[PDB]
Amino acid sequence: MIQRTPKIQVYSRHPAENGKSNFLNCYVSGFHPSDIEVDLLKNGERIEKVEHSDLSFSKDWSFYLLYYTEFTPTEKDEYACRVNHVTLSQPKIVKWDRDM
Amino acid sequence: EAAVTQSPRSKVAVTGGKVTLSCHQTNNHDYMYWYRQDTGHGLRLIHYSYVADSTEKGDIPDGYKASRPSQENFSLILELASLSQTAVYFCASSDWVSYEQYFGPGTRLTVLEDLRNVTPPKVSLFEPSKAEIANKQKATLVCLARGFFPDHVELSWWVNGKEVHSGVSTDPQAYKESNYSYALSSRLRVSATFWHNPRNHFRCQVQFHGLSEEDKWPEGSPKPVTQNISAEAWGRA
Amino acid sequence: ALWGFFPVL
Amino acid sequence: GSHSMRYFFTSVSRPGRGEPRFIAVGYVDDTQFVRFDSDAASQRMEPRAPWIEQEGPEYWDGETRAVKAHSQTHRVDLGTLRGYYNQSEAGSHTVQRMYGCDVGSDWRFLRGYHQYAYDGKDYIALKEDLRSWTAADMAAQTTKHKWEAAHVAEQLRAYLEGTCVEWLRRYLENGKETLQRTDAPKTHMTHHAVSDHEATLRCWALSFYPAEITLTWQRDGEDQTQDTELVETRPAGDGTFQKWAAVVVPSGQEQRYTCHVQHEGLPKPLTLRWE
Amino acid sequence: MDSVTQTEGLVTLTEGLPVMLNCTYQSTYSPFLFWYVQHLNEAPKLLLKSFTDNKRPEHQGFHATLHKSSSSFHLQKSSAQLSDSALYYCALFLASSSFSKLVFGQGTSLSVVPNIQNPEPAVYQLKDPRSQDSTLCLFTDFDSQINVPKTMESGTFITDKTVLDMKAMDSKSNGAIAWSNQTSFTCQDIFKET
Repeated sequence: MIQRTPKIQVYSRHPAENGKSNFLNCYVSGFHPSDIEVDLLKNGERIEKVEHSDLSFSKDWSFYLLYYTEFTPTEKDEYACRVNHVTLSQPKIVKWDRDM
Repeated sequence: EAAVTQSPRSKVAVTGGKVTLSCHQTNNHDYMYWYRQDTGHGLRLIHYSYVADSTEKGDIPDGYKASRPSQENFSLILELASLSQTAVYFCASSDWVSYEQYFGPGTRLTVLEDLRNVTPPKVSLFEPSKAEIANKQKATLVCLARGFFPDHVELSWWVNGKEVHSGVSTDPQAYKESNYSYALSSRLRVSATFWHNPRNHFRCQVQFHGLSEEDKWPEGSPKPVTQNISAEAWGRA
Repeated sequence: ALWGFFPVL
Repeated sequence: GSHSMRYFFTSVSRPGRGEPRFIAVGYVDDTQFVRFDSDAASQRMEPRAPWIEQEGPEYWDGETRAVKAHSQTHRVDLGTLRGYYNQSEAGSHTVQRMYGCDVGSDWRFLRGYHQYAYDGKDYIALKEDLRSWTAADMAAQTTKHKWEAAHVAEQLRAYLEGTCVEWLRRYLENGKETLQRTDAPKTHMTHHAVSDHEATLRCWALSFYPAEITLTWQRDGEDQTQDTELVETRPAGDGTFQKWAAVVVPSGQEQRYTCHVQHEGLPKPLTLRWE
Repeated sequence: MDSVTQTEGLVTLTEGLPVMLNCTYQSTYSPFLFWYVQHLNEAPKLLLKSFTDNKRPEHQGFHATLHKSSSSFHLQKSSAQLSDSALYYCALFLASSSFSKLVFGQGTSLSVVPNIQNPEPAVYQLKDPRSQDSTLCLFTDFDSQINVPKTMESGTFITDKTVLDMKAMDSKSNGAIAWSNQTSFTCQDIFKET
């Protein structure tokens, strides 16, 4: 079997602006096999209403998924994405950065 | 070899009665089909199945319902039988290569408004002409089945207790002389020396397929069930 | 639209 | 200009459960329009684009019974492949399938695809001539002999050169406001000092369609790719896409570097420099 | 669309002559055609495929060449033999539907007749001993190129010609049988007019 480590990207749909509603995206790609756990976090706490895109793959047979939830960005609140895979020994956490 | 079986091979039903046609297949195929044939022409798809417990509609699904309980069996069910459903039903089977289909033996089904019209044949054996024997040195015995309704018959010749296929010509189609009665004939030709022998016993057997034991029938008339009717004649010097 | 023929491996 | 139709099939065997997982998705270019999940409640083909909803019940009932057969085929394929490679039933395995067609700027057939993958590795693929098969191993040869005897490639060509193309043309017309559009990327450059002697220059490209884009970094008019960080093109979630490229740059030498953005909806390739 | 058109009705051919059964079709995309043979009291079975090469496929013998330009797939054979007497179906395997299936035509009945070298046409009268005044007329040993008369009178019924073969040596003979409900009859006039 061939095992590939996931590539995690945490970002917003539109340029982040405080007080105005947006969508928080976590895009996992280039992973194999398809079995994966992805949770979106708000200050370390798991967000309930998180919807994911339907499973698809690239030309090199690498899988990709889009996890998203509607949120209102603000100064003091932190957002992150927690991803677990068979290649990963522990659930990896990547924090969202708007200033990147 | 891929073999498909059907049951029953012959069925007589009433208008507005439930009819079930079974199909067994032991070839490990996923795809099974139900076709119908009308007067020796056309083969139209009714229902089909690609997997167990799932059935798909074919070209002409109206008045028909189907069931696939397992991979081996695929049933065709008629809830309300109509006059237009009188046909010869074939069951097909194939794998993913769905263009090579293996068919079953077939099922003749006739639906009638009334049951009284069903009647057994009257088999009469006609003896050869002496003008034929003295000129061609051959004798032609002709069998004649008359006055039978549903044309679900099978004719067989019997010489000296054995079923013969030598010098036999049965009619491919049953000739319709009246609306509620069919006719069928066959020829048996043997040598002059064979016919003139008193030992030789000739017999024409007609296997008539009629009603089953589960069918209701009035007390007066005898029930026209599946029966064999024969006529016989012996050799004359 | 999907392909109407389904070949197995 | 050039468009495509794609169907992605994923079947994963689950030893811990009763039934294997099957997921099937349809794409026109970079927009998803149909889906099917074996663990979904409906057990039917589901619309994902607005423009596919204008199809009648004839289409949906036909596509439902087709994908169910696709699901049934790949369930058997899982068992057939485990027998080919002599593998136990305790282990999970993934079968990936992809087929589709490409059209040019004139909406005419260019390329056709039909390929499989087992556990990530290539298995069997239809060649560019649409008559030939590429078998990766000896187990793939058994499949190749099955399809050549049944003339599957000839049956496949009728779909790829005909049905795939003519339905793709139908989708492009029905979704003219969505699929035939072209969005130009909004571009800006961000700067971050990583150390007392180095700094990162990021070249952003936001809100563009289609996903196909080129981002290249140049130092003194020469393509630098040996020291470039490039991320996978990501969807925004509304139909548009996003991508960036970063380079490690010595402090004070930020203006010696340039980013170049190439896009179909962009009249001229843009040059970006830090100021 | 998606149709098959065959030669309508019965095709009568003498043994030794080449077989020709027509099949035209309507199709949306590049299709494939098949011939299905059904003998009397037997299951329909696949005869030949359209593959293989540019139009030409075929087994037993029987062969067919596919012409995509005019959409033709006619069944052919060099020399017909008595065993070819069967119903022939031309089928179109759907090139591109939601589900691929075979579309059968109306079917063409082939009836290959024997070449009688020494014909001896004769009419005989036969009796049923168990019943009174019941009679039958038999017409036998005639050429395969003459017409057997059909019924025009009520009560009198005539059957189509059939062939019997004895296990002696090629004693193949055509035969027609007729009977009437009337008392007054003549076997000398019933088999009149080819």
